[PDB]
Amino acid sequence: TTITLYEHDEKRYRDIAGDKKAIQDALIKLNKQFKKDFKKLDRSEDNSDTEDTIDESKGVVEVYANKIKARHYVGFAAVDNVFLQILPKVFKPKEDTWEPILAFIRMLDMAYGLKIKDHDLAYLQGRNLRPNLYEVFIYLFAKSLWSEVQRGYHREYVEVHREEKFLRGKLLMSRQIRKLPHQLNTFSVEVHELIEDNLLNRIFYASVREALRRTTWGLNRKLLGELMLAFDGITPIHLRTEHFERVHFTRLNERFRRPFELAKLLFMEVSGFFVDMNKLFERFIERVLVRNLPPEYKLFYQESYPFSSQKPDYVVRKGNTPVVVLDAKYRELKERIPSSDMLRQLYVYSRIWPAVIVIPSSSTYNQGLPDKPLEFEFFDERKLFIVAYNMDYVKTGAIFKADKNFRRSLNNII
Amino acid sequence: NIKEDYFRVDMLLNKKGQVILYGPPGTGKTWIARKYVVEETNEKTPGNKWEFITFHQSYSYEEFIEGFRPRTDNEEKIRYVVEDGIFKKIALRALVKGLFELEDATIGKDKIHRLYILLTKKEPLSPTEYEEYLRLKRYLWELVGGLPKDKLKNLTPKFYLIIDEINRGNISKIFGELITLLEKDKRLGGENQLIVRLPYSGEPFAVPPNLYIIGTMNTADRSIALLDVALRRRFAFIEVEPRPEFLEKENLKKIREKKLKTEDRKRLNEKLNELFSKLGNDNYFLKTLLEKINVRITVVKDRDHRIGHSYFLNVETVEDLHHVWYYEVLPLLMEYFYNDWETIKWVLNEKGKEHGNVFFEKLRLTGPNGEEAYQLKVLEGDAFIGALKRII
Amino acid sequence: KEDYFRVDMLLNKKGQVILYGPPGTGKTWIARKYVVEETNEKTPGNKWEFITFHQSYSYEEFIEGFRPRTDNEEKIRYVVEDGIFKKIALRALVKGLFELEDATIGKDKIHRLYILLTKKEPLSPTEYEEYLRLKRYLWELVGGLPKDKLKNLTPKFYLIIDEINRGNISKIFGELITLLEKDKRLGGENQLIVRLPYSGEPFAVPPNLYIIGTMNTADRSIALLDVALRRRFAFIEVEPRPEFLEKENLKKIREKKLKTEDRKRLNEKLNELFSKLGNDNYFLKTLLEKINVRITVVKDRDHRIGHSYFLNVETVEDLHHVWYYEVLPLLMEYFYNDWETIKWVLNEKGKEHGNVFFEKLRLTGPNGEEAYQLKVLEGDAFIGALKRII
Amino acid sequence: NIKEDYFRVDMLLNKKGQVILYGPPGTGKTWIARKYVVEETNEKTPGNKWEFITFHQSYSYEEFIEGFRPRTDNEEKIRYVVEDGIFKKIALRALVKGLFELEDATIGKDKIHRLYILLTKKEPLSPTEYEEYLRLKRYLWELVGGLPKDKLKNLTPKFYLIIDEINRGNISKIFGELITLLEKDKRLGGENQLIVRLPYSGEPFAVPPNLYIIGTMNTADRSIALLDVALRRRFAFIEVEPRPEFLEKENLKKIREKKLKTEDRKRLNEKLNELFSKLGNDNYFLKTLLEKINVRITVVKDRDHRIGHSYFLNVETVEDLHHVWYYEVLPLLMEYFYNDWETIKWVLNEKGKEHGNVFFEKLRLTGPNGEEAYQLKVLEGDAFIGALKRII
Ligand SMILES: Nc1nc2c(ncn2[C@@H]2O[C@H](COP(=O)(O)OP(=O)(O)OP(O)(O)=S)[C@@H](O)[C@H]2O)c(=O)[nH]1
Ligand SMILES: Nc1nc2c(ncn2[C@@H]2O[C@H](COP(=O)(O)OP(=O)(O)O)[C@@H](O)[C@H]2O)c(=O)[nH]1
Ligand SMILES: Nc1nc2c(ncn2[C@@H]2O[C@H](COP(=O)(O)OP(=O)(O)O)[C@@H](O)[C@H]2O)c(=O)[nH]1
Ligand SMILES: [Mg+2]
Ligand SMILES: [Mg+2]
Ligand SMILES: [Mg+2]
Repeated sequence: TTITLYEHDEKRYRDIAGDKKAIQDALIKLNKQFKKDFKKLDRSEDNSDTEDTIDESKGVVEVYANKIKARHYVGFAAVDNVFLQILPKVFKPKEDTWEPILAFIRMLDMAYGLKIKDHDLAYLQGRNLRPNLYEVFIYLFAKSLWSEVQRGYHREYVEVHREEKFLRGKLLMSRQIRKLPHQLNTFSVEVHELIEDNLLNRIFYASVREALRRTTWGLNRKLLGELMLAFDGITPIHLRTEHFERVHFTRLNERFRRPFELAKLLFMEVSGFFVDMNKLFERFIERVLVRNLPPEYKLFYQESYPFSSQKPDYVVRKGNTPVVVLDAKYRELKERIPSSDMLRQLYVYSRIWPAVIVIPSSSTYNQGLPDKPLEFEFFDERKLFIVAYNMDYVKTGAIFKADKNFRRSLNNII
Repeated sequence: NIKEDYFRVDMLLNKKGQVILYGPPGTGKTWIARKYVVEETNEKTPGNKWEFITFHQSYSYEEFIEGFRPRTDNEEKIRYVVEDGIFKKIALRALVKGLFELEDATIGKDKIHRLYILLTKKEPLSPTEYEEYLRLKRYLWELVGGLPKDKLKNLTPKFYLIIDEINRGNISKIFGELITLLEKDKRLGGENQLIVRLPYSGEPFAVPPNLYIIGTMNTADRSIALLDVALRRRFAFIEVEPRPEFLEKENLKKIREKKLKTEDRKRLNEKLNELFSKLGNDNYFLKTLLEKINVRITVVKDRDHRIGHSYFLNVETVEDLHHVWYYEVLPLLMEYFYNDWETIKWVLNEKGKEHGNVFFEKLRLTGPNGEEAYQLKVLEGDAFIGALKRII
Repeated sequence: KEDYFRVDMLLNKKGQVILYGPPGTGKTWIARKYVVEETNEKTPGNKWEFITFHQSYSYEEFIEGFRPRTDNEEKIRYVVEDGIFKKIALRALVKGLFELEDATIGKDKIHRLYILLTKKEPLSPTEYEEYLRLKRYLWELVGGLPKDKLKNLTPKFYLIIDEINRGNISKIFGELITLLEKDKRLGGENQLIVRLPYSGEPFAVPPNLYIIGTMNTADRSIALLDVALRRRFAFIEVEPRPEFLEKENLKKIREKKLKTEDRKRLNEKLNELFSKLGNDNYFLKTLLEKINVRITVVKDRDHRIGHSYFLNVETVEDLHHVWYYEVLPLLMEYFYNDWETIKWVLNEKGKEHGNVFFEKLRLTGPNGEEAYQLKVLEGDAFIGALKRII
Repeated sequence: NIKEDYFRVDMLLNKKGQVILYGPPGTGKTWIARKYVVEETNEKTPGNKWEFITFHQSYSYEEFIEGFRPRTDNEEKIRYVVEDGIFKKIALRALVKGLFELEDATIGKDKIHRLYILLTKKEPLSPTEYEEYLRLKRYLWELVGGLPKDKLKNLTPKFYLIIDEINRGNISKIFGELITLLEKDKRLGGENQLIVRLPYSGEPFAVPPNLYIIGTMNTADRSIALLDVALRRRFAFIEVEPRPEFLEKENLKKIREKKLKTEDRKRLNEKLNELFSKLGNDNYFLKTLLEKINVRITVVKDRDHRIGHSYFLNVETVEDLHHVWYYEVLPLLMEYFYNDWETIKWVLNEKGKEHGNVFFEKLRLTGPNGEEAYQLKVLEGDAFIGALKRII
């Protein structure tokens, strides 16, 4: 069964496909698996409460008696033929669930640091496939591999001190001089032969073999079927985490960086990955600000310690003199005013940095939308200047029209 | 319609110089290449005018052109004389056999005929005549460089070389000196005559315009990720399609009677009439079965993974069709789809069927995470024919 | 018994077979018994030859290679000595030319070759140069004989190859792997008198020599072979039959090896065995069936538990040793870093810290792992843990 | 011929010392390396003035400049001697031929002539004269140590080493010592005369300024491409783009009658007039056909996988264009886009077409999970030109 969630959204167990007992068995393994692998991913003002909440089967999904509720952890996971995918709530609409997939991967393209191509994703737009995050990241792995295997096969050179019936390469002399004449019929050479089954090819044969076994499309089954035939002579391996560390990216296999990072993102039971929606917006806004703020340079994660260090998500300073704090919040900001938890942190970030502070918030049809300019000016009775900026999201499309509107509102703010 | 396939090879082999009969296995690519050379140069065996040679994964350049090899010398201790491979024993042979018919006033025809004897010698070279072989080979490449390009295009004996399974070996490593030479222009006598200096023996070497290197590439193994520049431009690729037109009643009768004898063709007529009467009196059954199963292969997987037509070409009864479907089609079908079951039953259009007359029946015990494993099921008699009559 | 009616059919329409199957099934024993029942040679040697493969096996020991040799306590003299495959292919040729009416022109010299080819350790070069002279006469003779005389050679020779998947089959056959197709052999339609690289004498597989492989496919599947092995050969799956482990079937199998007075002791011990198991004659049949049908749905079909391990049980203590040192080591080997699926193969999932073959360790780990540990049971408690596998 | 690709090789090879003609397959890279050296040295065969070798993956460092190679003497069969490769036999040949017209070798001009005989000797060196060869070699590197740099700047011959497919071998390993000699001011006579010490023989070695190295690498493959940044400085890369301008009506008559200067110029011209008259009297058809494929390959594939102008150069008739399409470049296009059918339909500009006069017909049978694949169609006649007029 395929189940899909948006951030802070619920599904009924009666309407859902499959079995009632089957889905709740899949989740308790996933929330437990998120507990052991929680510390690998960074957060930003998450209020995670690592001791109590995550180990109570509330790590990724809150499984309840009457419904199934998603926390603010975005991504996907495939467990026990119950494929779960959690999209952001910002891309929620009012092919009907194919626009938020390419919106989320493009927000996973710019924020998280991936180097995927837009024409890789635009190939899938309109082919009426079943929307699934695991079916597209296997495709993004398989297409970027088959576009990097079609040119060259990555045959890397190792040297072997082999006793050959012929003579290839440099003849070892200290091993041939001390050769008895009863065994003179084989040369003892040290040939730098190119092997096809290197460590990077043992991984990509194993990463395809664990992908074709767990794929469900008709496009990925054809593409991984051609990749497995190209890797036919390679002896297979069992994938571990030691194999993904033992290879290093030099200049002669640098073009295999794009399929390998996606092969490390999906393989290392469980499959997939999860990230916090607060930090992914904190990373995504950081791409927008430094591009859109020419007058003043901006650094993310600068920290100033009170008295326990409370650090802004981003601060922009021209040289050192202007202190314009920019704290990225994923909150909906209901009733056109910041909440108690938000404005209390905005007060501290301005005071310990005469410092204006701007809060960027999400804006679409689903999320709360303010007017086009800088919506809310606030003073906290200390000559402060709190500006509520809102970035519109044309990221569901491929054109960046809202970046010009975000620059025009920031130019009036700067 | 096989003389056009002996003309499709023949029109490309005088224009590009060498071909590759690429196609799915069980088609006749080895048989078309072998029965074209035997029909052209009337020599039923290898050796003199053509040499059959297959490739493998551990085949190296030193076995093909030349390499240092230990060789015994008159039942005594070994020496380390450099041995010419299987190509250089026929590339030099195609030169010195063509240089008989050339009437020039500089040919050492007594010396060239002595070199031709030492090249066709089936025994290995003894050191009393190996130095006579290397000295006469030195006279050959002093003579070839002195002949003009006008007298090195019309060499009469067409030498051949059936490279079987050319994609199985590493093609760019075997053809070391033969991905700069195997063009029609880079041969001897052409406009771009190149005599390439070899690394091991140190003597210059150039392919003559007689040698045509026919290749028979299986493409269900070590697929189309080829060299794509060197081993793809030189070879004029001929697709040998798996033709189900040879699987009718008359076409199976015509194939198995021409190679047959007097008493064999009457028994092959009685056997094939018994076979197709058990199938439903369908004279076009095995054609329609192979054509239907080939369309399902080219839709799901690649178009060059189709089941060929050399398998069903040697059937005479239902029991022989059973032993070619369960040992040369269904193990071959489970090889292409990498032990998949939900798409291997759509090829037989048995996607929504289980436990009946199906070639892959579902086991009635699912796994822990809801997975299911199918199992091959042997059939017999009219149950198997009813399992074949719903593939169409 | 019934597999010998399948190998005998497939060895005529293909020419070679590979008996693949899970380890401890009968793959070596079916290949050995079929050849002995066909050629009535209880020992290897004359009409058949047994050979294993390994990772560092060579072309020099299979077909033809160089080997040193002393000449009356002198310096090392290198001589070309034929391997296993060429000594059984030339033997299948010179034995087949006895019953040919056209090969009677050299019947004395061909018979001299067959006596020389079945004897061991040719000690002097005076018969070796006689041997190389007779072999050149043999290939000069069969090169000028018609295809009708060389299609039906009477005495069939066999080559039982053990562990066909282990050897580097693209190296140890070399460029001779295209001599195994039935239309590519000697006396076929497209025959090939191909030349060997070392000694230069020609070589061709006669149509007597059938290649009965044997493939332990617990490590390497049939799709993971070399590409010139899944099409030249023809695969017979020797499935693990649990029907050889009944009360009457285990008695009939053990009745062939022992004597008459040993049989009554064998009858009394098997009556003592199955009475302790709960008076179930169908017990060891349904034990492997309830294991293998749970093995083949969580792993491949080629990872099952065979039936040669349970063919020597006489008491419960012997079955205690077989289940703990010969079968459960295989299940821990096939399921590494995975304790849940092996707990479902035994269908003991959710039951820990009792009469369980893998008890749960109390400790959890740094991040939290299950990390079970096997438990050696004994006595009636072991049968109480084996009864609930059924 | 002398306009661009000749005058920019000769200017750049005289300035840098080494030229690599990198470019996609089907372009005149081997040809412009062969034509430039033969038109310079006036020797249409290898040997004395120039040597044409080619690299591969079985090529050794020990067989290039220096290595231990076991020779076969008479009474001692296994004798391990150090044998100079092909580069040390062309670098020493370029040195001792250039040192015939010097004025500081006045004691050993007979010794330099005797050393030049031993290097031009194609016979294998007997061990009675190999020590005479080694005594003259260590006399040579004593003589250039006493030679001034003003007299080693101008050596009047011009020796060449056309290595072909340089990028195939392990170029960091083959050029062992040559990764620090191959520069214009690091040869003999340059501003930094470097005489390095070879490992095996222990004799010093330095590339003369007489030598030039014209590599022709291929850049369609990527796993063998030359990314050694310390080696790309030594060479001087010349991109030979595949020019479709050699496929016009006037250009095919000027390229094919320059080489074939026989009396068949009236035969080629009336055949090339008949070929373009069947193409709609379009004198720029094959120029437009190769241009509208190479641009459409550049945008989706890499820019170095383009179709060259050596496929369509040897066309004569529509029947010959049909042979070079369906057997050379259409299996090439199915290799670039291997079961990527929406791309290969678009490269031939048949994206919306799925029936009729088209190369790839759509199958009328879709798959289980919504996949769909196409099928070739062997066209002929004016319908084939109607399928080529849609590309341009
Ligand atoms: N006259 C003439 N012929 C050309 C020209 N360019 C290419 N050719 C022809 O192309 C043919 C082969 O081109 P070639 O240079 O050998 O390709 P290549 O460099 O070897 O291709 P690769 O496989 O190594 S990558 C030759 O027959 C030559 O006549 C040209 O500019 N003028
Ligand atoms: N008579 C006849 N036999 C054919 C034809 N095509 C194939 N065969 C048969 O196919 C068999 C050879 O198959 P082969 O070429 O080895 O298949 P492949 O090399 O794996 O592609 C021979 O036994 C032939 O009898 C044909 O056109 N005519
Ligand atoms: N009597 C008898 N013994 C069998 C049978 N099947 C297997 N065996 C035994 O199984 C053993 C052979 O196992 P083997 O095939 O070599 O296992 P492998 O290692 O996978 O090849 C022999 O010692 C036989 O005693 C059978 O049907 N009857
Ligand atoms: Mg073949
Ligand atoms: Mg065995
Ligand atoms: Mg070239």
